[PDB]
Amino acid sequence: ASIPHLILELLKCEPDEPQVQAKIMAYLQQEQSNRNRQEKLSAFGLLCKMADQTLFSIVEWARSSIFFRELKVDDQMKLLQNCWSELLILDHIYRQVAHGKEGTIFLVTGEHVDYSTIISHTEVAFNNLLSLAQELVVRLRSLQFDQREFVCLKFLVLFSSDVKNLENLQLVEGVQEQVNAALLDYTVCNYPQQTEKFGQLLLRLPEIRAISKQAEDYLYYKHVNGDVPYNNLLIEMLHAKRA
Amino acid sequence: SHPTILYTLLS
Repeated sequence: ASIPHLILELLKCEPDEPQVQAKIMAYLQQEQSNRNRQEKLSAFGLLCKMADQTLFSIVEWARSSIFFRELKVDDQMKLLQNCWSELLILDHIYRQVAHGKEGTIFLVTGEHVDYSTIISHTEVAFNNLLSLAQELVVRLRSLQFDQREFVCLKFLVLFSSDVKNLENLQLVEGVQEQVNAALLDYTVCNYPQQTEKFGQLLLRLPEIRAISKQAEDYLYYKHVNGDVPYNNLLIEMLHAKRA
Repeated sequence: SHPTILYTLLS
């Protein structure tokens, strides 16, 4: 169907959206449901909670992915610690492009939560991030960003050659060339009228990066003052470097 | 460092 082998292989590693939104969703009910009122059920904090869950999901996806599954645990940890927030942001973005609308945010659980709302129960420093993310959503919606392209970017974000002290550097650099070539082949063959979808798609990664940077600083700032419950995974990841 | 939770998840 004019779809390069590599990409079809990358699509088989994708999780099944519904079963993921269900699991996570459940986990949250199983949460509140317990401490019915005494604790902290504020807005923002609920986000961190799902972000932490969206994270286990990313780890799961990577763990079962075609080339990543051949790396030793040390390298897998290095690659994941280097892009965990980018994968989150990318994920959130592709979800809005594929299942979002006007001014409504489609959460990982499957719940739409009017953009308007979210912006009224959160601080501006958070509001600004979300909005930075929503700008990309608009661009990517105009570029006809599809799932096949979405999986290619996940691998381009995960298999970064700019990570140092990797045991098997050649493999990471191999995957990287394997995917770029695939994404190029695909976008020109499937969207030939769009002169530079390829170039345009790649321009998004440094933007996704710069956003995950502000994201992490905000999170870190909110954590240094009990404004974040606890997410052994969110916080752990957050303390891989920290400066 | 020796990423604890991530390790439990990756091994």
